[PDB]
Amino acid sequence: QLQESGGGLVQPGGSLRLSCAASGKLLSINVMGWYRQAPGKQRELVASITTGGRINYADSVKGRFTITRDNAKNTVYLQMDSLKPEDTAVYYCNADGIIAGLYQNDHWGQGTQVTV
Amino acid sequence: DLDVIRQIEQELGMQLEPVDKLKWYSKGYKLDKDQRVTAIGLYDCGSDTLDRIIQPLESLKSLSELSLSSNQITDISPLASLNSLSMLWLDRNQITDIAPLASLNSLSMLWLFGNKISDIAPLESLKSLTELQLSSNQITDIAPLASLKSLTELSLSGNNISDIAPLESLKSLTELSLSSNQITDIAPLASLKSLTELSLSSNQISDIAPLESLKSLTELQLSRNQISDIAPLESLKSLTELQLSSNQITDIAPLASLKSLTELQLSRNQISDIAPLESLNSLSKLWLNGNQITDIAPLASLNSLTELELSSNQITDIAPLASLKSLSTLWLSSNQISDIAPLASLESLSELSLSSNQISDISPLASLNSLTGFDVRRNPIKRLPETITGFDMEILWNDFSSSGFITFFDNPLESPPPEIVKQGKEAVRQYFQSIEE
Repeated sequence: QLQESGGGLVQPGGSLRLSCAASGKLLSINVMGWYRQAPGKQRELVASITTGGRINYADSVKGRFTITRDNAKNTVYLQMDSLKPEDTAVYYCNADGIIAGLYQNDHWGQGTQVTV
Repeated sequence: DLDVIRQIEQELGMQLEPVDKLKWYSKGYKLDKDQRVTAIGLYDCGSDTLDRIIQPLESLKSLSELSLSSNQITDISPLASLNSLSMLWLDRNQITDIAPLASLNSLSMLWLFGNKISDIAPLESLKSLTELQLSSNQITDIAPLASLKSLTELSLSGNNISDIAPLESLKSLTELSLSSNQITDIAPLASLKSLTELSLSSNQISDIAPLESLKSLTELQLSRNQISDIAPLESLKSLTELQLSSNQITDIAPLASLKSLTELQLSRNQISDIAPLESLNSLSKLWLNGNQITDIAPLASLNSLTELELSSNQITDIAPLASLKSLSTLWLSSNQISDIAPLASLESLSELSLSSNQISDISPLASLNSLTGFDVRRNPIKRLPETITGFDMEILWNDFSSSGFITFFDNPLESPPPEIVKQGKEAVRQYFQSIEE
């Protein structure tokens, strides 16, 4: 499972650092990243990073959000700056990997509210 | 040869690096005594890698480890003349046919899960295999693995497998992943005795008859099934983790025979009393949400607990929860609790779910300065206590249960206006200081 730390209410133009740690059960992580849900909208990718070092951005938060990863301790950090009020959403963690020998390309977190 | 390595390097334009013992995400090479290439990793080299490197690959006859994981390849026909391999990584590609994987007489490790395979006949002549990853595929039958002996780790999970009988012929395994399939009978899994981890997740299993035969298991994942009797698990006490999530079970007395169990998810069942969980003093995580249970007093003797999920249950009195001190998460929402006094001693709490109950006074939860999550939605709260604004949290009126947040929804907030309490913590503080003045 993925545990997320962060979120809250930030004034516009502020900053945030959403952390996401994968439990020791999750074994072989290739792609790990961040998604969002706005009220009355659909899930959409924010950022994805791979074990090799390939970054995929949403083309709407390009040059705005930064994704960083530690592979030793399987952790992703979303550093978010200059948050326009269209980002008032609930952010979710996406990962691919193996728990108890089973592989799914979509392991989700609980979600955390970011308000502006 | 390093000349061959440089040829591959300029063909791919990727800096292959002299590295050590190969991994699935490796992008270099391994040398030997007289500088001979033996292990090569091509991680995410594009979809056209295999058809463009096979001539250099066959040029050197000392290669024994190949990593082409996550390359998104569709044809593996070139992987035929490299008969000197020992380990092969082919995860996360669009591979459908494995017919070329027939001439590789020597192979000890094969990783193929992220693929689109449907027929595993071609790997019938792979004699000395020791590791097979075949999860998340479109396979429906497993005959050819019967001839495959000497297998220690097997992952056939995420397919349309219904018959599993040929696994009986395989008796050397240690970890078996058999999940997200259509399985009803586990009778073959009886003669196995070296197995330590068993993942029999979502399936139509309702009679765990042969698992008594197993004795060295430490992890047993059995969730989203139709099981009702867990007496077979009473004999075995060696499992560090046994997960029994969504099911239809009413008795948990056979679990009381276990003592070294650490994490227990017991969710969405018809279990009535949790008294048998009165001797498992080593439990660190307990998930008991969504059940018809009444009394929490027998749980007053598990001081090693750290996570407790008791939500959506018929518990009213929380008092025999004050004994536990090393608790960090407490989800007991959708219950009928009234007062939250016998929690003021839970100094280590870090996340709470007290919503959808009949709670009027919040004042007692005041000394719990360590709370990083508190959720009291859908409760009949009338007055907001001082300490409610003394927590290191921001306030939200949303319907979402978010960590690091003080949350209310559907509450008859009379003295503090709902608009004031939805403005934020600073607004709540200014309103209360004005009331003080």
